[PDB]
Amino acid sequence: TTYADFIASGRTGRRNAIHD
Amino acid sequence: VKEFLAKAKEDFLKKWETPSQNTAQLDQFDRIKTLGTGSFGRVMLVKHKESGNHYAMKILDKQKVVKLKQIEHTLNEKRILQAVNFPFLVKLEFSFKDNSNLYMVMEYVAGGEMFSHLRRIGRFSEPHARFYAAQIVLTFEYLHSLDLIYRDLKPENLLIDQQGYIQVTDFGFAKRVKGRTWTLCGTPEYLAPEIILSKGYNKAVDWWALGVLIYEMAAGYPPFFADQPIQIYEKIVSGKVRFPSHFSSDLKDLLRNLLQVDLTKRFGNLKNGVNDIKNHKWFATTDWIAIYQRKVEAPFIPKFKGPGDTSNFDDYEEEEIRVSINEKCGKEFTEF
Ligand SMILES: Nc1ncnc2c1ncn2[C@@H]1O[C@H](COP(=O)(O)OP(=O)(O)O)[C@@H](O)[C@H]1O
Ligand SMILES: [Mg+2]
Ligand SMILES: [Mg+2]
Repeated sequence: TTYADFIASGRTGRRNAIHD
Repeated sequence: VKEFLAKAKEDFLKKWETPSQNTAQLDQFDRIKTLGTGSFGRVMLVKHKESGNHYAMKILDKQKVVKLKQIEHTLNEKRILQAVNFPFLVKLEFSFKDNSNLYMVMEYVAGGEMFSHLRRIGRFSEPHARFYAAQIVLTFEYLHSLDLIYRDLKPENLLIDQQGYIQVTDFGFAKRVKGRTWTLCGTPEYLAPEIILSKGYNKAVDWWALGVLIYEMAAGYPPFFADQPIQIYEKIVSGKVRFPSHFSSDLKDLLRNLLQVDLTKRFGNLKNGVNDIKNHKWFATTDWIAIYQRKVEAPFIPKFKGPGDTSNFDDYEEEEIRVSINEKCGKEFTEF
């Protein structure tokens, strides 16, 4: 399922900004 | 509304032109614990000696700020924060600097980030999501009326207060701008296509970001995700969105109008501005005045045990605050 795919990805924690 | 916003813009302008500086000093606070870390600095829970009140103190290492070329951004953050005043906006109490750091002392929001609750619980019911969404809508209506763009909406930057209401924090990428801007900044999952395509953008990006937030809250995961930011940009640019089975028809309709790649059709950026969103079916049961006044029944109220309780925040590696004997970057941060 999409949820299972999300939980297995490397981006489930606090996400940091991207900058110039 | 136009009656109220008009008065707000006046107080904002006075403070925007003549900002306050050096309203406190380090030795008036007792550092307690870290509440959160960020790409830029750390935020600690502190206790003000004379009053006994708790505050969240954001610490910025000047040298680190310079390395990452965030000088102008840091100056915007401080100048904007000390000028705004809205119910759902974190409040700056004091601000100061010493040889090595820049400090911003805000009101402490003990309810924790929306992020933690969202990930613990899985997802919020539509009525639950709508409650938060409404607050962001009014908040963006205020900010945009002052020519400001937020640019960093996400659950990590939203705090839940003692009454169960939202408090937006982190004005790191906030900017006052009439016309368009070009900085590539924000969080990958929340970036609007205009940004990634480097074409110059406006307020419209905040509305797209609202779409991502609502989607994340209701689904429990963002509309576009992958393991590497580059793979994420590809998804955002294609504009292909898929909704969970449990998503109501009204919610899907709103979302399609906020997650609109064509900024000439995106809700929030049309003739009726913010009204296309307020009048939309999904918000029909929403009493706008009630929420602004905080008279609504909050769906979820975090449990806090007295002042100073940090149980709603994760634990972080404590790091000693260092103050050099020599002044660092004095000219660059003069106005701060
Ligand atoms: N006023 C506040 N009250 C309580 N916690 C806060 C407050 N401001 C920030 N925090 C915590 O600090 C974290 C980082 O603050 P933020 O300004 O977003 O830092 P950065 O810009 O480096 O990301 C937040 O995500 C949150 O957990
Ligand atoms: Mg942040
Ligand atoms: Mg930031």
